[PDB]
Amino acid sequence: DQFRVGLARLARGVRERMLMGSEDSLTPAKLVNSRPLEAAIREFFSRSQ
Amino acid sequence: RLVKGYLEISQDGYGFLTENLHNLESRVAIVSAGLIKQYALRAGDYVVGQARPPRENERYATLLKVEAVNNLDPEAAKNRPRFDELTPQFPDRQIRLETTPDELSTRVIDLLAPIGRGQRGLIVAPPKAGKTTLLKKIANAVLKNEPDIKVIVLLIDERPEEVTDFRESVQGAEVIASTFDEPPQNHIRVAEFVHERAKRIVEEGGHVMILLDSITRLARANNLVTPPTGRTLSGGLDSAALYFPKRFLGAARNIRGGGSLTILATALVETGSRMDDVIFEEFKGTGNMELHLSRRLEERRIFPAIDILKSGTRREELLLGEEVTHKMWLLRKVLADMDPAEAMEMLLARLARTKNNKEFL
Amino acid sequence: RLVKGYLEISQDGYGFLTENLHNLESRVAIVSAGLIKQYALRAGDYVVGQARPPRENERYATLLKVEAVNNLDPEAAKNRPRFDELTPQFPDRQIRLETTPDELSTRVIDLLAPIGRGQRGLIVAPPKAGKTTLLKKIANAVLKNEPDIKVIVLLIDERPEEVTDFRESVQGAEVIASTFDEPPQNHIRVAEFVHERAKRIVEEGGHVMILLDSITRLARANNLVTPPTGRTLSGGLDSAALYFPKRFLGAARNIRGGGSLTILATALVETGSRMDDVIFEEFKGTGNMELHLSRRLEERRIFPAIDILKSGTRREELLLGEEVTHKMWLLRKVLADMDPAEAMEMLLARLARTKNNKEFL
Ligand SMILES: Nc1ncnc2c1ncn2[C@@H]1O[C@H](COP(=O)(O)OP(=O)(O)O)[C@@H](O)[C@H]1O
Ligand SMILES: Nc1ncnc2c1ncn2[C@@H]1O[C@H](COP(=O)(O)OP(=O)(O)O)[C@@H](O)[C@H]1O
Ligand code: BEF
Ligand code: BEF
Ligand code: BEF
Ligand SMILES: [Mg+2]
Ligand SMILES: [Mg+2]
Repeated sequence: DQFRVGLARLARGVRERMLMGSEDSLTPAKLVNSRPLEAAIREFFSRSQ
Repeated sequence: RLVKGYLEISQDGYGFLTENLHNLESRVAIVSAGLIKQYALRAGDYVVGQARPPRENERYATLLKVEAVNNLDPEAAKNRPRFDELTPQFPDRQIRLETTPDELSTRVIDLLAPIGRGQRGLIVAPPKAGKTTLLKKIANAVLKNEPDIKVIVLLIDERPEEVTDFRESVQGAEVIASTFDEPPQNHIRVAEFVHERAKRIVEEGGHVMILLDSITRLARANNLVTPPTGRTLSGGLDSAALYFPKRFLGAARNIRGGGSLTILATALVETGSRMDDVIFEEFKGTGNMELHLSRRLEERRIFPAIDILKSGTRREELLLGEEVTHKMWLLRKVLADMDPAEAMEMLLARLARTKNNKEFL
Repeated sequence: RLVKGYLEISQDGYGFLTENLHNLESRVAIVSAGLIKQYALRAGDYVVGQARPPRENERYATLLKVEAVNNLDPEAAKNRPRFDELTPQFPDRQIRLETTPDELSTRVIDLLAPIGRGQRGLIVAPPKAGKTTLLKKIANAVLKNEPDIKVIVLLIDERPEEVTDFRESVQGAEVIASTFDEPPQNHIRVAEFVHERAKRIVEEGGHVMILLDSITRLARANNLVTPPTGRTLSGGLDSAALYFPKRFLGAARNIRGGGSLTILATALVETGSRMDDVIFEEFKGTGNMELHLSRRLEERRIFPAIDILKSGTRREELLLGEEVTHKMWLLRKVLADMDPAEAMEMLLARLARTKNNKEFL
C-alpha cells in the first residue's frame, strides 16, 4: 500500500511531465523518476512507527 | 513560422535562440533540452528552424523543429570533432592585406606583421595612436581580400559613434558592440556569446576573424567581475581574473582539421597605470603577433603611426616565401638603426611610390 | 588481461594506475591497499600486471595480480632504500653534449656549464631568448649522448604547439605537458605526479633527466593554489607557495648509492615583474648550475644568445679534468672582459671552425 501510494504520486509527476513533454521521446526519464516512491518506502520502513 | 538565432544553453538543460544584440530578448525562441541532446547542440550554435507562437501561459515562442545548425543540417552536429579537441598549430596560410583608402597601412602591416589564418594577434598603442582607424583598415582589407571568411567585429566598452561608423563601414560583416555606457557584465556576456558562436562555426571547419577593439577593457570587465580571488596583483589587477581573457584570446588557433579562429585585438599601453602595462605583458606571452603604434608618431600627424622596430610576428617563415622573408630581413636590418618617426616617414615615402612588390623591385 | 600505469595513492588507502596524461580517467586500474602494503608501492610507482574486468557495481578495472613494479620484480620493493634517505652528493659524473643540428649550442653549454648526473640546473632568460629552443637542443643532445637515461619532458603552462613540436622532436621520450590553457590545478597535479614517478625510478638506481620548461609558471601555479598564507611577499609572491617548488627542485641530486635525479628547468627574468625576479633569486640559492641568456643577443639574432659571464655551475672540478678546467678558466678570463654580444660573436666564430677539443688545440 505504501508501494501503491508511491506509484500514484509517480503517476502524478509523469502525468504532468508527459503533457509538458513536447515530443514522445520522454518515456525513460521525463516519465520516470524514482525519488518519490523510493523515499516513500524509506519512510514506511524507517519513519513508520 | 520560422525563427533563427544563436543557441544559449541555460543551467536547466534548456536553451534560447538569441538575436544580434546578444542578450535575453522577448523574441528568443525556446529550445527544449530534448532537442539539445538530440542534435548535440552547444553554446554559440546558430540554429534555424520552424517555430510556433507561444501557447497560453507561454511567454516565448517554441522551436517546433530544428532545420539548420550553423547553416547546415543537424546531422553533422551529432558526429563532429569538438573544438577543444581540434589540434592547435601555427597559422600556415597567410592573408595579403590591401585596402584602397589606405594601402600604405595595409602594405606596412604586410611587411611588418604578415597575417595568417588562426592568428593570435595584438596591436599595442597609446591612446590616439591610430588604433581604431587601423583596425577599420584591417576590417576593410579583409573584406576585400578574404570575403569567404566570417568576419566578426566585436567592440567592447568603446565609443558609440565608433560603433556607428564601423557598422556603416563594415559593409555588412557582423559588428557586435557594447559601449562604455554599458556595465562590465553586459560586456562579458556579449563577448563570451560571440566567442562561443565563433568556436561553433570554426568547429565546422569554418574560417573566422574576431576584430576586438579594447581587449584591455574586456580584461578590466573580467577583473571587476572576479568576486574575490583573495590577493590583488600589483597595479590593481586580480590574480584569477586574467584567466578568462587569457583563455578567450588563446582560443584563436590554426586547425589541422580545417577552419580556424583568428583574433586581432587592440591593446592600450603607456596609460600611466601599471594595470594596462601588466595586461599588455600578460597577453604578449600568449599572442603570436604584436604591432606597435607610437604616440609621438601620431603627434607629428604622419600615418600609419607604427613603431616598426617593436612590431613583428612569430614564425614568419610559415606565412612568407624565402624571397619575402629575406626582403623583410634586409628591410629590418636597414631600419633597426634609425629613429621611429624618421623610420616611418622614410618608409612611407618609399612605399608611397609603388605597391610592395614593385618597391621590392 | 594486462594493464599498466603509474601508481597514484589516494587519501582512502587505495590507489589508481594512470597513463601519460597524468590525471584521473575511466580506464585507470584500481589497486587495493592490500597490494600496496604487500609490495610497498607508492605514488609514482610504475605498476604492470594482469587485471580483470570490473564486476557489476564496479566502475574501474581491478589489478588481479602485480607482475612488475618500476620494470622490476615486486619483491625488491620490500627491501630497498627509500628515496628521501638516499645520500645526496655533488654531480660526480659529467654528461657531454653533442647535437648535430646545433653543436655550437651544446659546445658553448659544455664550455659554460658542464652537466652532471644529479645536476640541479637552471637556464635563465627573458621572453623569446631561445630558452625553449635551447632546452630542445639539450633534450636532443641527451637523446644521443645519454640514450640510457630515462628522459622525461615536463611542459607546464606553455604553448600547446610547442608541446606538439617537442613531442615530435623528442623521438618518443616521455613528454608530459600541461599548456597555459589548463588551470594551475592541472599543472600542479601533473608536475607532482611526474616528480613522484621520477623519484621512484631514481630510487631504483635509475638516472632521470627532467627537462622542465616554465618552472616559473609552475611557481605561479603554486602561488595561485596556496590558499592564503596570510601576508604577501614583495612582488605579489606568497611566503609558503615557494616551499613546494623549492622541495621539487632540491629533490634533484646525486645519489652516492646509484641512480641520479637531474632537473634542468627554464626560468623567466626581465619580465617587468618583481615576482619573476624574486623567484629567480630564490631558486638560484638552491641550484648548482645557471646559464644566462641575453635578450640583446637575441635581438641581434646571435645564437645561442648566452650571457657567458653569468653562465656557470658550482664544483666544476667534479665534472671536468684539470686540463679542461684550466682551459675553461682561460676562456672565461679572456671572455670575462668582452661585451656580451661581441663576446658571443667571438666565441661562435672561434667554435664554428672545428669541434671544441680541436678548438683547444
Ligand atoms: N591613418 C590615419 N589617418 C588619418 N587620421 C588618423 C589615422 N590614424 C589616427 N588618426 C586620427 O586619430 C584620431 C583617433 O585615432 P584612434 O585610432 O581612434 O585612436 P586610438 O589609437 O587611441 O584608438 C582620429 O580622430 C583620427 O583623425
Ligand atoms: N637558436 C635559435 N635559433 C633560431 N631561432 C631562435 C633561437 N633562439 C630563439 N629563437 C627565436 O625565439 C623564439 C622562441 O622563443 P623562446 O626561446 O621559446 O622564448 P623563451 O626564451 O622565453 O622560452 C622563436 O620564435 C625563434 O624564432
Ligand atoms: F582614446 Be583612444 F581611442 F585609445
Ligand atoms: F615567451 Be617565452 F617562451 F618565455
Ligand atoms: F645560495 Be648560497 F648558499 F648563498
Ligand atoms: Mg580608439
Ligand atoms: Mg619559451
